[PDB]
Amino acid sequence: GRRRSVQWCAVSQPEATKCFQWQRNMRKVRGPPVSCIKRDSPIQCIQAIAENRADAVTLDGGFIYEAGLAPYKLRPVAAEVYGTERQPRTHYYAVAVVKKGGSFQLNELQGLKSCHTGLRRTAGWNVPIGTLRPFLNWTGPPEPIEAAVARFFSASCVPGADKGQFPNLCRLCAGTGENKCAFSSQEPYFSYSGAFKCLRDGAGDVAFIRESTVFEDLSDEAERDEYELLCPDNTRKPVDKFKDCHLARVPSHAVVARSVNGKEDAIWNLLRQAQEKFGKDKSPKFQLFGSPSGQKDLLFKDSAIGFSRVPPRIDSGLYLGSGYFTAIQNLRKSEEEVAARRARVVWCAVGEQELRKCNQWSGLSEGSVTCSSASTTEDCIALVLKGEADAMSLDGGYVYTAGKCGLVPVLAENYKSQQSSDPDPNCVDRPVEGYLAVAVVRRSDTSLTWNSVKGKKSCHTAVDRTAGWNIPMGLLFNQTGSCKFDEYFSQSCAPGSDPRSNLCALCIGDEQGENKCVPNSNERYYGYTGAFRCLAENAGDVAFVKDVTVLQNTDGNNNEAWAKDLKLADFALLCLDGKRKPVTEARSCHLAMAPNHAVVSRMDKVERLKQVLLHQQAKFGRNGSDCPDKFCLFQSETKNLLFNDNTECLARLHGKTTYEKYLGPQYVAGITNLKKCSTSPLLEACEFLRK
Ligand SMILES: [Cl-]
Ligand SMILES: [Cl-]
Repeated sequence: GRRRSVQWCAVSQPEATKCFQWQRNMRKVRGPPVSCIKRDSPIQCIQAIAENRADAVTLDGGFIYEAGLAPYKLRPVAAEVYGTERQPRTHYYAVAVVKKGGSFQLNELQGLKSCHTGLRRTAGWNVPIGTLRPFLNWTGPPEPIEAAVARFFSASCVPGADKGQFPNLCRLCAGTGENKCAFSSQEPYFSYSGAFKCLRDGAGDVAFIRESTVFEDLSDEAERDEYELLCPDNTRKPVDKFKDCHLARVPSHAVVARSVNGKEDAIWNLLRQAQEKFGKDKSPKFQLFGSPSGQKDLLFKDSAIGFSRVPPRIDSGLYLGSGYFTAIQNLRKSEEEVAARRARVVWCAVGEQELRKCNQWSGLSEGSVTCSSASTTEDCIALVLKGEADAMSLDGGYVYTAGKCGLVPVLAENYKSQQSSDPDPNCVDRPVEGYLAVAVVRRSDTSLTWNSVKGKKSCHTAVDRTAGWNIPMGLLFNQTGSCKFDEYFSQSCAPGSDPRSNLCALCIGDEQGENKCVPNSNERYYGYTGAFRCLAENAGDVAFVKDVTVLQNTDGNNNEAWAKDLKLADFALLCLDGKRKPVTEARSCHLAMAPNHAVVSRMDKVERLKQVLLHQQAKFGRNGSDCPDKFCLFQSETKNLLFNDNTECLARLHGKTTYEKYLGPQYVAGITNLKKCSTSPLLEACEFLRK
């Protein structure tokens, strides 16, 4: 192959015909060319694109899933946009609606009565029943789900269900005579309005519908407070909290392409152009969105009004979201895979050394903890979003991002009250107090102060971390108002930065010079320890770390040759008033306070993760029965792997159960403004998915 044209795949003769029109008109107006191939089915178009016989095709959620699998590995590159300009819909939410009053939760549905939009529909069946799979007592695909579902609810309306085999599923349906349980408007409990009316009517205890149906069928904003949602965390909430309380986010159909040499640029150019010429109400000569009489949704849905470009970080799993993703997954898995995956905790390790420690923990954990790994923190967060991993300990900076992505904090790393402090048997309930971010210098140059730090050489733990980045660059940002972070300092090591930039100039990679500036421990200047090393080995002039870092690495507290001979007295802190103080005085000479690192997860895993963690820490923590004679969760000899080495225990949050509450408005205000200057791939991905 290797042409200039985008080759589109059609799944029908009618579609093929519209494609040829398209091609005709693009050549007419001198826009990017589009060519056409035809197949008999969506999966045939997915094969063709994988095999380079085509480039693009529009798919729904179910086919986006299949397309992401091997041996296809396609990804969404552009989404359909619905609604109107200034009211565009890029998705909706599968929510569970019950009446105001009850106290039963998502986990206590067994025996109740249910209203569904219809058999094998997304919101009404695929998502709810995939979510409830673990409770469902279902052998596996060998036997039909309907049988188990019928054995779970006492009665349901599920339009289209086989009233012969599964009469229970049809009991509450309102159709007359043989139209009872019909997959059609002749059954009043059909589709979104139907199943909701089925709830309103007292027929059912729960309706599995989409968020918009409530405000659309409900005329007054007082009718709606008689209804709430069931959340995956097993709470209830009002109907307008769907953004935070939903079974699934159902995304718009998307154009998919291959992840390797997808021609994504050509495809987007095409769609952008086509949309501007033949988009909605742009030309009587040809209509991108619109089908001839008798036809519907050829190539694109007739209700589309344009396209949104999918951020590059986003693959099929991320596009669909953990709720949707895992529900589809659950419907294909055995009861064994599903019970096992449910009970196990998948930690995400960042880099090879963390994975090694994790795998050690795993081995001792009595099956309750397993490992996955990625090469960056953001890559781990995406694994958790996809349900391929469950948990990890994050810097406050990453807690923010994880939070925008819909993750929640679970427990916090508790540090000792002061550097000088006795053991506290009630650590687990001792409220976190944060730690001090400091700027550390060598003592030699007495002329260096906070006021002369700009234009010098800097050592940072990593981009987007709190003490290493957000705090110092935030401070600098106030004073100068510039978003030119790569110009604050002449040269830096700031892992996670562009390897070309000045920001990576001082980083040294691993022993072979590989992995320069990668934000994991392969980079020897990474993290608290690495940033301090960058200063001690004289690469940088200032290190942005925490106050305990210098302690942990001087006066023989670190074994490594570079650190063994370092004395406390050879380092100073830069105070914001231009003074210099000894490191023992950080309390009165720090940049700012920083929030404790926290363990984050998905809502669905929170309770299980708590239980496993408190157990594991009872065994391997500082008061550990198996620590140190077997294994210590909170030790890595000045390496801070998985957790910070100065963690006393993992402690409860005392209601501070969202990232906003845990970090505080102040902190969140500050990062928010920071992010104006620039953002990360995952941050952009997650704002897209919540747009
Ligand atoms: Cl639906
Ligand atoms: Cl940091």
